[PDB]
Amino acid sequence: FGVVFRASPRQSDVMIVAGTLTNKMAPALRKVYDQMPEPRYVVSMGSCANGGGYYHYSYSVVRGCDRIVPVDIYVPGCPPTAEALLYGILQLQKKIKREKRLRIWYRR
Amino acid sequence: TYKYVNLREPSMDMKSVTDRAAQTLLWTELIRGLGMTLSYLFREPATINYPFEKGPLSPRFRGEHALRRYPSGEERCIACKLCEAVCPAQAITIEAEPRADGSRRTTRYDIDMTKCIYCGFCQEACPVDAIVEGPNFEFSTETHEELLYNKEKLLNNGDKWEAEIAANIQADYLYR
Amino acid sequence: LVSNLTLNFGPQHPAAHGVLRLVMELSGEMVRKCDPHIGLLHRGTEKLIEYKTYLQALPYFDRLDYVSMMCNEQAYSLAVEKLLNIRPPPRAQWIRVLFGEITRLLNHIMAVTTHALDIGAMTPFFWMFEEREKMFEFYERVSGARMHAAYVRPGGVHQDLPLGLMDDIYEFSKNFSLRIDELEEMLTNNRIWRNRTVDIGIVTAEDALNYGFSGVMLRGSGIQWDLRKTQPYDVYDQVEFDVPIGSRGDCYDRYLCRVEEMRQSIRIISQCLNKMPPGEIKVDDAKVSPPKRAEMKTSMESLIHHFKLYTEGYQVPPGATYTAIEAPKGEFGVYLVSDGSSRPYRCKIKAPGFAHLAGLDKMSKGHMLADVVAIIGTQDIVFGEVDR
Amino acid sequence: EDNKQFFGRHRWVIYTTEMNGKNTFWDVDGSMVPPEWHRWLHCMTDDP
Amino acid sequence: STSVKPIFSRDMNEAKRRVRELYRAWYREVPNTVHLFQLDISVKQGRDKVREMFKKNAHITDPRVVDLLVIKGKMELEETIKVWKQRTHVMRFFHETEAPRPKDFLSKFYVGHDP
Amino acid sequence: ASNLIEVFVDGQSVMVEPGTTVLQACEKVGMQIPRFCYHERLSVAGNCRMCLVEIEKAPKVVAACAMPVMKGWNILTNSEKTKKAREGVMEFLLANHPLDCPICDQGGECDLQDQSMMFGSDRSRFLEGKRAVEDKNIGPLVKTIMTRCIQCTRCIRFASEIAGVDDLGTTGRGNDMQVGTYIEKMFMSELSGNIIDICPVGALTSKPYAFTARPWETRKTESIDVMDAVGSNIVVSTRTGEVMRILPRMHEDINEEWISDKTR
Amino acid sequence: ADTRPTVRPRNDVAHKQLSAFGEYVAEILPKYVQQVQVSCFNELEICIHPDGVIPVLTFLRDHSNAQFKSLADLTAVDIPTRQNRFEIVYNLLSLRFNSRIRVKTYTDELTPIESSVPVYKAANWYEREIWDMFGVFFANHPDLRRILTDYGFEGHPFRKDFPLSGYVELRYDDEVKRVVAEPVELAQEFRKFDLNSPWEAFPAYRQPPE
Amino acid sequence: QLITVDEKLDITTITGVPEEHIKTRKARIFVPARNNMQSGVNNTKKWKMEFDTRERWENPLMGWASTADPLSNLVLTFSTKEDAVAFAEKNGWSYDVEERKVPKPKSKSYGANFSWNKRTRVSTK
Amino acid sequence: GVRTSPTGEKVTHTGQVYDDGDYRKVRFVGRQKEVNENFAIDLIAEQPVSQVGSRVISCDGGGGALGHPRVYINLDKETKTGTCGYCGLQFRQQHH
Amino acid sequence: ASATRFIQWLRNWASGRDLQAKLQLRYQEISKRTQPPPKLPVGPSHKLSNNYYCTRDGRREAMPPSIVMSSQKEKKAVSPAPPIKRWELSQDEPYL
Amino acid sequence: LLKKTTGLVGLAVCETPHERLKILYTKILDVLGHIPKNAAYRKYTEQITNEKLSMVKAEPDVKKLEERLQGGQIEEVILQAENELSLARKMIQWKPWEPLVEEPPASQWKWPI
Ligand SMILES: CCCCCCCCCCCCCCCCCC(=O)OC[C@H](COP(=O)(O)OCCN)OC(=O)CCCCCCCCCCCCCCCCC
Ligand code: SF4
Ligand code: SF4
Ligand code: SF4
Ligand code: SF4
Ligand code: SF4
Ligand code: FES
Ligand SMILES: [K+]
Ligand SMILES: [Zn+2]
Repeated sequence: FGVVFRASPRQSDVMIVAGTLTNKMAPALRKVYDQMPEPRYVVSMGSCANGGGYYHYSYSVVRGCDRIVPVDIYVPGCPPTAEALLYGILQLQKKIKREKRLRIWYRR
Repeated sequence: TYKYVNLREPSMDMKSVTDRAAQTLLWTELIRGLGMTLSYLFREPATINYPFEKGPLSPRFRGEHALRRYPSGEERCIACKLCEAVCPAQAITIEAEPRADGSRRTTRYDIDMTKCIYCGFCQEACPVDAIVEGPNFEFSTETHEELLYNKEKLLNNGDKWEAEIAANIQADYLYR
Repeated sequence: LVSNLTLNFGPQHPAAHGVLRLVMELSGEMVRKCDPHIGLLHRGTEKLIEYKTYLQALPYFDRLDYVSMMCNEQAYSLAVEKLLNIRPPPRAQWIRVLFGEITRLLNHIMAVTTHALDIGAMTPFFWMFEEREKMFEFYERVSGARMHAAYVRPGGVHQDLPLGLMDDIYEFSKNFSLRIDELEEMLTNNRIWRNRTVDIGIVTAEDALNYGFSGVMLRGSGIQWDLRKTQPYDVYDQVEFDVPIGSRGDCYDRYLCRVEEMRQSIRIISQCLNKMPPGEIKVDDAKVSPPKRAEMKTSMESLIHHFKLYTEGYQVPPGATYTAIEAPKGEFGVYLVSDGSSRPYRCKIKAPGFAHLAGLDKMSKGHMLADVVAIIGTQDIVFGEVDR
Repeated sequence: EDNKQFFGRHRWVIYTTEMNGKNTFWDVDGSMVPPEWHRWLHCMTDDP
Repeated sequence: STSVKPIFSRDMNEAKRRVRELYRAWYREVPNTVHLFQLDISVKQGRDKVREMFKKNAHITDPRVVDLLVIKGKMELEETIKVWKQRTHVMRFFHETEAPRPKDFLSKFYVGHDP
Repeated sequence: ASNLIEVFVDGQSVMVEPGTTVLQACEKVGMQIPRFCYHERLSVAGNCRMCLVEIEKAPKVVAACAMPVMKGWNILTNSEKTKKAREGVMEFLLANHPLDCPICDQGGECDLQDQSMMFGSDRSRFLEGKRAVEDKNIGPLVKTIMTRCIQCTRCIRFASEIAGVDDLGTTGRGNDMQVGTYIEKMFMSELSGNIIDICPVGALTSKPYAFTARPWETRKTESIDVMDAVGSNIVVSTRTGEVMRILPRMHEDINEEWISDKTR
Repeated sequence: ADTRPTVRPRNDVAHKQLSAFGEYVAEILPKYVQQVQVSCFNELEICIHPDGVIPVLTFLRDHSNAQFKSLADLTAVDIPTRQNRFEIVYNLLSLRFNSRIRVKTYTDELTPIESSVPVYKAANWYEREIWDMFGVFFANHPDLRRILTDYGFEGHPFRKDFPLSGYVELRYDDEVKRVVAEPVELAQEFRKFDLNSPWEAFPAYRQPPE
Repeated sequence: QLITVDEKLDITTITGVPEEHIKTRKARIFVPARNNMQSGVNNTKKWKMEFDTRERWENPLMGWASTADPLSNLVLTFSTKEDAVAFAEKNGWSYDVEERKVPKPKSKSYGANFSWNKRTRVSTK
Repeated sequence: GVRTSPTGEKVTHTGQVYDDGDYRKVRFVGRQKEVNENFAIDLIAEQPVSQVGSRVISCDGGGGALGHPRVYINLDKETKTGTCGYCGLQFRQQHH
Repeated sequence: ASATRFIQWLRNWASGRDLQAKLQLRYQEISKRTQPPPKLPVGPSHKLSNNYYCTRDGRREAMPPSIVMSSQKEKKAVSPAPPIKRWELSQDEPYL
Repeated sequence: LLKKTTGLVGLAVCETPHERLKILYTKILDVLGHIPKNAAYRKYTEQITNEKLSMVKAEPDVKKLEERLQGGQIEEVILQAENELSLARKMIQWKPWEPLVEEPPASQWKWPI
């Protein structure tokens, strides 16, 4: 589809937060996010990243990455099937296809 | 029992040594690895053309939770709160009252889908095959709130996938 | 200490084992001290389980070593059965042993392929991960979940194999031995592979035992030890296989113990597709394993049990036990206390990686930086089990 | 469908160029397969 | 009885040496932290907090307990000096975001059922 | 005093006043023989025969709830002769009991349920059909699904001796025996609500509380009653920050374990 | 081994053996050993006074008949009711004799335990976990500090009187451009079930009354 | 070898509990009352320590029951009243104690159901 | 069985609908309030009462192992009918 | 399983094996996705007589540990068990 | 006849196992003198150590001697032998034979609570 397997943080367009997010690991998540050159889209994959999943009530868990970054797509499942995630990506591409960046600019 | 995976003592006869010498100075082994890859270049790749094709599943597959109905139309859930008592992630919230006709039925039934772990214990526990995991696995949303299903969102899945949920159970309930 | 580097895996390369923040000290290029920081994936598993019934707690064990799913479930199940003083039926024990070796194939495929990925050898990853897929389908068709099954359970398994499964499992096993040869043809004799592994990460037999190493981190050092052949649990006293043994105790041997083991599983799977007996698949004691639906929907004595066993759970006699299994990574094991009620009082987990990682500093002394890459991989570390 | 193709690619679909009053000439997605066919296209069963 | 195994010290007199040394350790270090973590507070305030932290445990008199506080204090000090903490962790003694919770009875009676 | 006597529970001596029952003899050593008909505050009836226990060196198991002890008995409370008695008895109770646990209010706090697990067998051989009784209507509080009854004669005894209104009774014989008033009557009494507690099975259940909650999801906050100056002790049971029901709290010096309807 | 498939077949051979090897140790090291018992499913326990942490483990590592080279595991178990709340546990595997044995001790919040790193190097990280998660202090530990918990995290989570959800929760506050820790408030409170049954289950373990 | 310490034991400064949850909370020590809907007394054995209730409020979105009290679900078990208290003091929680209320013995006599001249004579079975 | 409140919001079978003054209903602005319109309490009244010739009749929702647990219903009371606990279907003893 | 005659020889020559025998892709040897209904067996305790639970109750058998030596209350030296017997090489393939 | 390698990495092949064992076994026996006879450690250590010592003398060939000791390769037995000496040394200062140092509180090991 065009989704290369591995891209460095500075060359990336979409972050995929696949897995749990413990408090200790939260600060580095944001630090990486802020370094993403725009436009930047965040995809939350799995139950532990949408809402803290199985470990929702644990003391050392962040209850969803949306507490730490603005998410664009939520892929549910523990874990989502590889095909379920692929649908999530193909969902984003349509979302990027409905933007009106120029039109909005043209009418300011 | 056991066996030594690396205990060889290469023979030091001239032919043997010349082989090792012939290997180093001419990259024979490295070539042999290139042969293997060159074969994969001429095999049909294992790629399925999704979405026009779908990776095979099985009738036991666990997907989006859904609420079923009897053939008549009545609801199957009777607010027995067993699914709520075993859901390991405590993602099921039930609140029931006697219905206007005296029946026992729920009023609140939310399955937070961000705490569910798709374990499948809910349907294993329901004594009336009410809450079942449909086979749908493509319902990723664009906001968090859309994943906080409430009873109205669960039935509609029931009234939307029953044409397949019913078929699967028929296929697999015998193993249960 | 010419200069200290806080090497962090924030930009996690395609490892799928977690992120490790490593604190090091390079005296130029050598490593004079390597310090791992691990807590990044500590979710509190060992404390949540305090609040869960013995059944509700099982899925947590698919989420410690998330490449050895059913193997973990077997360890937890064996511990509980031992506490409950009950014996599963033979057909289940064969299914569990059948899958316990299928998972070992899944795990070793992950270890070798990624370990070869971190060193740039990328192609073998794809070939072998196409075998994992077909191996997931078997996971898929018996439980319904591609990865996390919860299939194995205290008192046996959940459901029986669907008709026609073993025909496929046999078909899969028939072709697999060629796949490995397609792999060894790449890495086994390749000079570059040997350079990155030969005489790297050498561990002496005497030090390994003291440092708590288990599994292939022992057999690489020539020690003859494998819990299956020495303290068998389910049926492993009924299958012919040879335990690979290392000679020089370096990375390359531990790469050959794993590849060799992946063959020895095809030798066990072959046997389990022949000795599988007819019968039921859960202990015929409806106070521990829930009854069949048809009997739940017809008989009162059964209906009650389906009720209590899914709301209160099944009590367990008070007592403590340490149970370990030859999990693919090492000696996975759980020390699990029980106070008599339906909720465990404590569940310590002996993740094999946790011991190995401590030994990382020892093995990286007097090694170049790029060897720390190889050393971590050869230990086969997944940080789900390490931090828990 | 085509039964000479390896298990996984034998059965495929070509989504309609319009559904529920929306142009899907290009914008198809995997949630456009009604449940009845949904079971056959995923090899969950054999009888269409 | 009253006999109990010691940890490090054996009487309040021994302990305070460690405590006093600990203050010496922190006091010399607050300035660098402020520059190191690019913090945005005055070196005066940082040293004020340390005095506040040391002051909240004045009434402690058991020598064993005082040993622990130092051991944790030393550990916490090690993290900062070695920069294992991060600019987020250091600023967590200040509560830059939590609202000022009133202490007077009357205001509490207005907000909520807090006892 | 010298009136005490020595009796043995599984070989262990214990001193008990004369006239004490076996069941009460086993209480003093922490054993608790099962029980359906017996309530320590209700006159002995001894019909459920679920308390049958074996006394060593005797052919016939005695019913603990009624049989007094004798000098120097050895009460085998765990012998295979006692166990088989309980599984047999517990088998009959579930012979015609209905499959109502998933919708039965009592479900989750049911003595027939728990005692079935800890004493009874675990699979059924009853291949016939089941009894099925019509449901009475004895007030706007006590819902009654009498199919679930097990003829334990608690409601009957409690009403006669405690409440003082004897409108309850048994009418018929054999498997068709039934519990009720035999007419269209409301068992209305200031203490009526209690019979919900004593009825060990989910036959009598609170109508207002029906279908609202399960016993395992409620937090029990011991409290006091203020409806009247009797100062009854109660256990407010909340759920998600809302009061769901009220239950008596034992206090021997105030209210034993009953509370009036207004309180309840 | 009896034709009762739904029951675990005992092993009397290994029960007698471990009883023998238990009495054996109780006589060699009577200075510390307080109690030795064997579980009916063939496991051996050596309860000791905390002082004998080094002598007892050193003996089991070197003696000709012990040879317990490998420390399988090392953890703790809190028990509030006991005065000495914590309870350290050592599980040792003897590759020579193909056997296991468990050694248990006790302590409290303040009193420290003698670090057993010198005997087994494996016990280095484990002893930080115990310190990290429970708060027990190990004297002479080469390097002791929190391992699992977060930097600046306060409290010992696996204690019994530490609430499940903890005390603080991180989040990102745009005003201060950093993650910030705030008092924990939950959208849905954890639902504590009362899953026990009011009926004695196992007569064997019945405790004497008052 | 051993030092002599006489003070009153306390660890509140080495547990990490915010002061707001030390001087304000009111731990409660008691033996749970038997659930009156059943007859088994196997839950009034041990001593339980639990803290006072606090505010729970409907969630604006899903109507769930929210809360900001970390100790709401906390419950500790003890074997004796003294051990329960000794845990409260050293943790610095103000506590209340409730005495165990064991049932008083009673005279059960089947024959009393049939008395020639007493009111114990039952009327139905 | 579908009705619209004066607010302009269809009422769910549970009988919950935001009143006119409430603010939460803003959440539906720009979107739609999901509601299932197969009101069960209606589809169960449509089904006719089955006539049987015995005091005690048993229902299991049809399908046997795919229905609710088997129960027995006593039909003596002619002043009303007999209704299944789980599925709600009604029974009456004929012409008695 | 469609590669022309020529290509099949090629990738066989390169890889050296005979790939056309064992194909990494599944074509027809897969099972049928619609299998006939099964009839699973029951366990050994499914009987109607001489099946009393107390005789086959696993949980009640366990006992508290036997206190070998408690502090409150010529002989030979014994190892925990006989030394583990040396393993024997594999006659199937003693060396890789 | 001497092995090319013991097998366990970090274990060099010894040349004089019998002399090396006899010296070590002799030394082990020496240390036990300074341990009171009553101590169970001495009698048990002596009993086994004598059994091993005799087997050293009788068997003249390296190989079968291992099958008598059963301590795996011959080098390991030496390495095991060194430990027993080092263990025997330390026991002197620890004095295990002394009575129980202290008794635990009443309910220390009671379980379940
Ligand atoms: C009578 C007159 C006679 C005159 C002539 C007599 C001499 C002729 C016979 C000798 C010819 C020698 C050819 C010299 C090429 C270099 C070969 C060589 O020696 O490389 C050795 C090198 C490292 O040596 P090593 O394997 O580690 O052995 C241990 C040594 N201590 O190992 C390596 O080479 C590493 C290889 C790195 C590259 C591998 C990746 C690419 C391999 C695939 C490409 C294969 C070549 C393709 C050719 C393309 C042509 C356009
Ligand atoms: S449980 Fe599921 S969501 Fe959570 S980390 Fe594992 S795969 Fe991801
Ligand atoms: S699949 Fe499991 S976790 Fe998810 S809602 Fe059902 S029971 Fe709960
Ligand atoms: S979904 Fe099933 S288990 Fe859950 S409350 Fe409804 S009937 Fe009971
Ligand atoms: S009374 Fe007890 S056994 Fe009968 S239906 Fe209700 S819960 Fe089940
Ligand atoms: S209705 Fe209840 S109290 Fe009355 S006899 Fe039946 S079971 Fe006993
Ligand atoms: S309790 Fe004795 S017969 Fe009822
Ligand atoms: K009742
Ligand atoms: Zn019905």
